[PDB]
Amino acid sequence: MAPIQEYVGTLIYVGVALFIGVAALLVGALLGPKKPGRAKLMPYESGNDPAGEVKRFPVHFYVVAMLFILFDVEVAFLWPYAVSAGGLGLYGFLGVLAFTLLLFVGFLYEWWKGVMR
Amino acid sequence: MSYLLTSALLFALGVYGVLTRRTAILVFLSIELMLNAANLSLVGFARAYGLDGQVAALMVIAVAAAEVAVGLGLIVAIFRHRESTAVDDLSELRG
Amino acid sequence: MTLAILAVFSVALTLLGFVLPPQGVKRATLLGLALALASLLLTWGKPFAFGPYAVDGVSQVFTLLALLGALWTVGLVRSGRFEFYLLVLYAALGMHLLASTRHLLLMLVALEALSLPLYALATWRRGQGLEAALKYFLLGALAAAFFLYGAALFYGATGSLVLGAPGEGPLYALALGLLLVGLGFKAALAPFHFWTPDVYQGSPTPVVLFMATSVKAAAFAALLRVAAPPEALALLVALSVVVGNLAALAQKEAKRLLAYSSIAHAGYMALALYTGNAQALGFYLLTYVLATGLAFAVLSQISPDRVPLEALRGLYRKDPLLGLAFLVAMLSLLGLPPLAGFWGKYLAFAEAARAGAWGVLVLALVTSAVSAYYYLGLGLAVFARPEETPFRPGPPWARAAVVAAGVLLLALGLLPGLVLPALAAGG
Amino acid sequence: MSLLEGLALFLLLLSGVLVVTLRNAIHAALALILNFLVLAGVYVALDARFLGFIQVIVYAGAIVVLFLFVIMLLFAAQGEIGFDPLVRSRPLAALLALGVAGILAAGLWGLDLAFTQDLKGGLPQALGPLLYGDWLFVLLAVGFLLMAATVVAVALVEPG
Amino acid sequence: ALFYGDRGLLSGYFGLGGAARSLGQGLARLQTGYLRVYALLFVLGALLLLGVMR
Repeated sequence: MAPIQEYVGTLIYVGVALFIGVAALLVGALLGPKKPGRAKLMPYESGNDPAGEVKRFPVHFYVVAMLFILFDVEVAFLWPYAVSAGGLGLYGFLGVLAFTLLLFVGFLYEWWKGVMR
Repeated sequence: MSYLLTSALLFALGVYGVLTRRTAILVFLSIELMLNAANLSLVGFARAYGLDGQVAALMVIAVAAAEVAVGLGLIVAIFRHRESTAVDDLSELRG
Repeated sequence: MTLAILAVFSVALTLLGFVLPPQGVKRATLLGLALALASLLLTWGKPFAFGPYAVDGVSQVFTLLALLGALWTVGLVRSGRFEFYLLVLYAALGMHLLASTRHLLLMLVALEALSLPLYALATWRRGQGLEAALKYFLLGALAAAFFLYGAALFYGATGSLVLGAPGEGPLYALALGLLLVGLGFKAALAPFHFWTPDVYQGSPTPVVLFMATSVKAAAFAALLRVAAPPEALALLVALSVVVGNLAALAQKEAKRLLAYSSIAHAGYMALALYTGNAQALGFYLLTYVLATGLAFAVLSQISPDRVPLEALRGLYRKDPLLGLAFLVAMLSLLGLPPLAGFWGKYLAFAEAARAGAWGVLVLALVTSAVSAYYYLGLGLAVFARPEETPFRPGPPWARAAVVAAGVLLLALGLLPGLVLPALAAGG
Repeated sequence: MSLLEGLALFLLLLSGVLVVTLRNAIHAALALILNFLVLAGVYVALDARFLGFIQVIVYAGAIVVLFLFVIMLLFAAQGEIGFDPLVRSRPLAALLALGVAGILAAGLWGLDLAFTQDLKGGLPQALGPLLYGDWLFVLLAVGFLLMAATVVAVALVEPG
Repeated sequence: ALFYGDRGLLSGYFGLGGAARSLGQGLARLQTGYLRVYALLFVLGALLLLGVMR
């Protein structure tokens, strides 16, 4: 085990940080002049409309996102190995290499094919 | 015992999800909740029968993650030239 | 060792495919499979565990079949993009692993390894072929989810993730069922059949070949290791055999006809599962794979895109050999001695009666007589007038293949007493 | 335990309700992030710490980002697009949903076990020997699965 | 009279053949093509199994 106390201590901390956050925002929010909407409906640039209509966006963003998940799964697995690594011995290392090369093959496919397409 | 009961409830909710939703992306979203209902169960019993259910869970997560990737990839690739993202209106296979 | 060739090849080819033009990857992958098949043969009947991976008698029979089916499908394809060979390879590996394990977490991972490349292989981009993909995937992810949930409740009830642990009262009873859902769906035992008519229709023919033999084999492989209750089975078989044969009268398009049929066939195999014998079920699947394999090859040679009932007519005029091949195939699936198809059935039925389970067995037999309706609906249609429909002849390669297949069918029909000795449990 | 415990499990269920109810996709997904956080807490609470942190890192940080990027790329201006002849299907959906909780409930009720067996907080210290031990094949299987996932995923989207 | 009778019987057997078609198409419209329908039938089915199982 290890102290559950210190995980609690995180929760406390989160409660403090969130509080000071919200506190600042609520001061700011409540004070200020106002003139009701009738033209603050509009956003940046050229009056209304910031730039035309864009309807669709490239696959670029999908690809980048997708990479990150699969390789994040990699990292997840490589943490246990990082910790105990004199106990797992030489056989350990071979386990690691096998796994690594497999995800690296993944990599080489997406690299030789591209991250702008 | 409480937690393990809760997991079954969370499974129930997920089923309600899959049947109700009328958007493709939100079907898939619901599936992901079900997969976590599972992973919780798996840990819950892991306290009883010790240690292997942890490693179990980790592998499970990974499978889920993999299945996310391909599935969302597909959902995108199907509807990247129309935008009525309802999960019906695939009626064209039936005979 | 069979695993050894596949895994290695899979990785190696991944990068290789950049250097070679698309044909070289077809030549390569075709070869790979053939080597993997070799490696099986020379170690026949000798078992190797390594813990997780686990070579058994069973594995050997069912992956023999699976690789066969996969060779055929890679054969015919000509289309670009190195992946449409590559993926079939992957999927095969996935099935190899699937059969060769008992340990549930591996079993899940294996299920994804085979199911993932299948979803993508469902697209030559024909509009239907995206719909198909989609249905299969969404329903698939649900059955997946059940299989994962099942495993998690199993771990509760035994204290193991190996299959073959003891068992008990309600949770273990429940748990044992929920594993049947996932595995069940992949081989399509009604009611889980639903995707099998749409997906077979929508998907392009050669791909469907791979699916209709091999995936069914592999899925069944894993199903056998489950201890499936005699009660669960009685439900499954009945619904499969009923819905299969009855519903099939209604259809008039080749792919869908064979689809509904393959719900019925899943039902018939599932009889063997009562006692469970991979001598009986082994035999069955051999006759089923060959016959379906033959039959679906012919359907590719017509068009790679859905054909109505009429198109099959006149096949004998255009080519005599093919006309006969496809004929023999159709009777073999009906079950009609002295083609092997009867023997495949007979062995299964015998295991049902041995374990004793009568009502079910009767339904099965009755509705198999029903089956003759739509099967003659194809099988004779061959001799009638040709109409205006495609029929590109296809390679000399394949012509030899198809006729080989049809000879392997009728050969075991007269001579079943060759193979049965060594498809045994210890071999 | 039932004093504090009750609240946290309540939150879990509540969060669950929201992600299958709410009629705007983003609000849904965002709720689901709150779900998996809570769940991460519940992992930590059950003598399984490492799994907790991986829950956040993978499931709530990786997976859901992928979800969100998809829901932005193509819009999702209603999370219930279609008023459709299947609008009848809402009460039948609710019916079957109840059924699946009942049957699962049965299997799980009256269960007797032990809760004694100490994982040791499931810190990565004690996970090392199993993971690269008896499960080492399974790991490599996982790894192959990922590689296949990559190859497939690319080939689906971009015609390669 | 008996002759016509024999005709009649035979058409009555065809009748049963027709019954099987009727029945047959009963299940076939159930393959509607709506995705959400298949999901519903699935869960029903999977419950049916799980009910049975004990």
